[PDB]
Amino acid sequence: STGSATTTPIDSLDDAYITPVQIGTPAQTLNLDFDTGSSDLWVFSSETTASEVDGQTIYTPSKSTTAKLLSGATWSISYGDGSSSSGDVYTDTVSVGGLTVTGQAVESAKKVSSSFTEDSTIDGLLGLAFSTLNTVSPTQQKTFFDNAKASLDSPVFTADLGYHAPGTYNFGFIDTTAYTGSITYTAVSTKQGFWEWTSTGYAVGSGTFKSTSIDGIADTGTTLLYLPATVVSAYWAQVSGAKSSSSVGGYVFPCSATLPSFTFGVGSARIVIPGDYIDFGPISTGSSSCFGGIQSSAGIGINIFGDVALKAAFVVFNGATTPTLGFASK
Ligand SMILES: CN(C)c1cccc2cccc(N(C)C)c12
Ligand SMILES: [Cl-]
Ligand SMILES: [Cl-]
Repeated sequence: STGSATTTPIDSLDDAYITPVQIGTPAQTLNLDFDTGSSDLWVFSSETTASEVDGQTIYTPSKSTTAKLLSGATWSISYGDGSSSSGDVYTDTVSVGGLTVTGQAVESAKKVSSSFTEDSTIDGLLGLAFSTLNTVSPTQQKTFFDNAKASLDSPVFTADLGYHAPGTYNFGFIDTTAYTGSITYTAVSTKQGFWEWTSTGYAVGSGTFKSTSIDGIADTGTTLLYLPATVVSAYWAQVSGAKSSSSVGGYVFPCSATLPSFTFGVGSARIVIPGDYIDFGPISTGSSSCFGGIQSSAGIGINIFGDVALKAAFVVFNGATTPTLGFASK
């Protein structure tokens, strides 16, 4: 089998991407944030504290003839950005772009943190990291990809995120028309539950490529590109007027600037992020200071190849017996 669904930026800045997902019988369509950096499929629901729902579409398990409460099961998650959610668990039928898993764990939120409430466009998350990170207790549950993998034509999914435009998540096949050149595959460590790989280096604009190993995760659920302080300093040093701002929380630059591209290495291959992809607009409404899309990971403990990086590439999440990651230009 295969599945294919269109993913769309939630706003003008590509802060996140949402993909329609069908849950239950009859189908309830919710727009979920596909997150290769986590492993829980959780949704706003008829059980979510009413004060914490503000425009999201909710899953109502009582209206699904295939929903079954998973007895005694609870979940609770906290994300790197400080947001949080928790609740109980059902199993139900879940379909993405024509691909169906029966008995998928659907984590129904009883509580969400303020940032989730404040984002009316995201009805929940669909985690696509490794199931070892799933938070359901006392019996850990599998991700949608893990449950679907054996049925797929090929045990892979692909992320093809658009810049200010729609894109595609495919399951079970590689669309050879969706990229230029070849796909370069690179090793993955699953030891921390992430799609963790080692970039071979970077360049800033037309500058000399620096060969250096950068360990990081491919995370579609993180907006920005978080890299070591030395690398980020070298990038922003090329932007007239750019500075690290303690009050704003990262590197900012004059909105009148044209940004240089950023290249990262994948083996011997190179992925070029256009400079415009690094502009995240005014720091506050009407400001002429703009927020940078490349920021330091120093306060994280891991580098994060988030949407800024991933949207510049066609990305293969290869769930073969030994997982690997593939990147192609596009
Ligand atoms: C541009 N923008 C909205 C931002 C401005 C100031 C600080 C930010 C910190 C993290 C993430 C942001 N996003 C891009 C959503 C920030
Ligand atoms: Cl199917
Ligand atoms: Cl190299």
